[PDB]
Amino acid sequence: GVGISTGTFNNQTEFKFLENGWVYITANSSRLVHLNMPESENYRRVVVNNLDKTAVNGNMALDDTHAEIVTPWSLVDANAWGVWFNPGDWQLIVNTMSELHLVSFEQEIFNVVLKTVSESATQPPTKVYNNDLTASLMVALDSNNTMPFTPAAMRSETLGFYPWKPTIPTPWRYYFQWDRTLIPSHTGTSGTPTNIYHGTDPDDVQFYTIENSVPVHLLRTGDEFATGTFFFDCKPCRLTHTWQTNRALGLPPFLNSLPQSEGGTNFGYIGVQQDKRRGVTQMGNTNYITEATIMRPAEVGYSAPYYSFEASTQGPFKTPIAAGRGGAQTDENQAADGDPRYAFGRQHGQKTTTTGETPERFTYIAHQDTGRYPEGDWIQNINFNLPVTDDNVLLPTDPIGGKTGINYTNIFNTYGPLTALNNVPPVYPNGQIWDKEFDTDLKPRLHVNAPFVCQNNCPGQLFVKVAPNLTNQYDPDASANMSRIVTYSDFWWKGKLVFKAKLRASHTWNPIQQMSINVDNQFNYVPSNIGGMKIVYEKSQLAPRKLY
Amino acid sequence: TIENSVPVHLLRTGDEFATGTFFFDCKPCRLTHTWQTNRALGLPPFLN
Amino acid sequence: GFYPWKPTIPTPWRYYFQWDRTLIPSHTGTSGTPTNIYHGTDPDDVQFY
Amino acid sequence: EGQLAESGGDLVKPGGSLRLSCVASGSTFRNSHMTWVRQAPGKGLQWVANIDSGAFTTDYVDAVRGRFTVSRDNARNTMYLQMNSLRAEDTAVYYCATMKTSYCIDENCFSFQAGRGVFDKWGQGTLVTVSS
Repeated sequence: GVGISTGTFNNQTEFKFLENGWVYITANSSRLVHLNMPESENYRRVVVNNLDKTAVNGNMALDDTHAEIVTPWSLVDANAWGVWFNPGDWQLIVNTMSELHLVSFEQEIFNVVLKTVSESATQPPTKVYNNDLTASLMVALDSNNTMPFTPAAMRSETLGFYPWKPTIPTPWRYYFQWDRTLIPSHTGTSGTPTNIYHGTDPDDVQFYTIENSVPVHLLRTGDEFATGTFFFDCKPCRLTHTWQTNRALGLPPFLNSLPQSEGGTNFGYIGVQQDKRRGVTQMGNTNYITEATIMRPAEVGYSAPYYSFEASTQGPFKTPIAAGRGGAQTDENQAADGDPRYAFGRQHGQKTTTTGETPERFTYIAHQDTGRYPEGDWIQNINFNLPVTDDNVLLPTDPIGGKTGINYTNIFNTYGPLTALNNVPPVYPNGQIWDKEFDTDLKPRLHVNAPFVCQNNCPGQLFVKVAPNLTNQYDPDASANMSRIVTYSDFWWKGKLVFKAKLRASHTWNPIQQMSINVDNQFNYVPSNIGGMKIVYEKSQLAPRKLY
Repeated sequence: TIENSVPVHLLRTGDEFATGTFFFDCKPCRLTHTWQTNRALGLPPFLN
Repeated sequence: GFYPWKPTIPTPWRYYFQWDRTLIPSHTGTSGTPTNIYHGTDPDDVQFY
Repeated sequence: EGQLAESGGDLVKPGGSLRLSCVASGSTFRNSHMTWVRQAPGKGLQWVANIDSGAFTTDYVDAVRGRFTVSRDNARNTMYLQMNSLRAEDTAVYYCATMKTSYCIDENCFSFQAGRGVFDKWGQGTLVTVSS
């Protein structure tokens, strides 16, 4: 009815301990979602153009041109880590768990409130918020995944991370195909390169509408909604990082001269001269056996062009990389291609009392040492004469194509049948939890955005929209915008997300890295005197595991 | 050589040859194409 | 040993321990000293078995 | 629709300095290539300078090179022209205008391409003179 609630708030996290070291983690989230009525009931096809910015020669990387269908619906997206876990729960998970399985997800909407704003014509303006006991909220669940998948975490548009702060949904839109060509240039390039928006290819047009593709429930103030329980099939994630690179794989060389005194400079010596040694190498014409030349079972990580932009039907896009940079842990200023950089606002981690439009940003320096250090790379001739002469070695200090600032590493690629790499580690709080596998015939090995990728399917996107509340003067043959009573809605969204984890075992003598509250970061996990709150980022793969 | 690996059947004017039904184990083929490039994956940017 | 009639020995056991090492490559005739430094051990990867 | 509005033009002593302003109305200023042009009395239209939407690059004519400095403030939604080292030749009416960055191919404009050399909208203008 009207005065009877249709659900209960719940934001607790439960750890149910099972047999054989497994833990059933139940993350409950509950939010108060506020939704204004849409700008216009009509779907729009909007072409966004930034031809002004790109026209400046050498600025092609800043292309934003595209075409998108903008819809009257709003998306309720909970695909982010911060929605489910507070820093303490994440601390427990990372410090104690070794692997994380995604099990199930269900969500529901209850306690729907619809209100109308009546503004008086009094000389001093005033407005009063009445209820509307008959207005409806349209809720559509795309259980069949008939609509384009649009994860909001990539735009920091998921629900809030604070249970006590109301959150808003995101207006839904999806890309409409377009043809666009942009020939790159540089500062000082003469003339105007070909920079053109070509329209649309009819063979690719796709105009989706929620009304035609999904059943839409109408929820009055006394109604409820529940999506039911979906079950994932994603592969297990590891909360452990690998440190062994190719140089640390296998049996080290026996030391014939061990050190005899403590001290940093009292090194040990192998003894056998490098050309008189034993072992196996992939160098069929060289007698030298060294740690750099000795055969290894396979290659850890791979090299790829960094900051490479490739163009296609829709224009240029950065080539993604599956691993971070090398040595970034020693110097953050060297954090570069491959280390995801998250920007977010006051709903998703930034201090809630901050003023201004500037967002809060952080670069994630993954622990795993699967990355590369392109400055230490080099190529040398097949003859392998040592020391290598100038003409027989290509170095990162060598110009390629006549450019002083570009070297061979910028275009080098070593992905091969021997390559081995790890999945992207979870990013708290702003990291995405799951993502949809592509419908291509050959599917990518991993996604750079989510640790869980969806083999068959995973939960349909949930859409909400304030049903139109017409005035008596409605005339559908009028070309003007529909006349609607100012109406908004507030409804409680509750979700339950179920993981399964294994509790880690101490394999080694020494202790391992752990997350701990300390004097330097103490105040990031408590409110300020004026209620300000922030959710700083936390690393997720502290414990090390042996690669080989 | 065919003569050393396969049984060769001799068919006169009144004989016939049949292979017997063979069955395939291949993957399905899509009669549809994908238009989205890297520039058209995911949630577009909100237009203020 | 590969010979049944010859006695053999076992190999002394040793295993890699994490270390950080930077070595900028150079060529015969590269001016000065390329950076060649042993950086130590990152605490995040210590594993003493 | 919104329009531009110039201000700051006036007689000033030769060799001095001044600062012309061009207020912009409408949401397109942050997205538009801005330009300054000047017209001496009864003379031909003379380009002064241009600056892109993001202040990434600036261009001037040799006649004002090293003397004029164009700048913009999206927070103030305005453009400015610092006319330092004023010279007798600066006496003219100065306008701020918008350079058309996109030109549509089909007459109904289902396809667009970048270009330069056409000014879409013009401001009111301000008169500047250089004399004692």
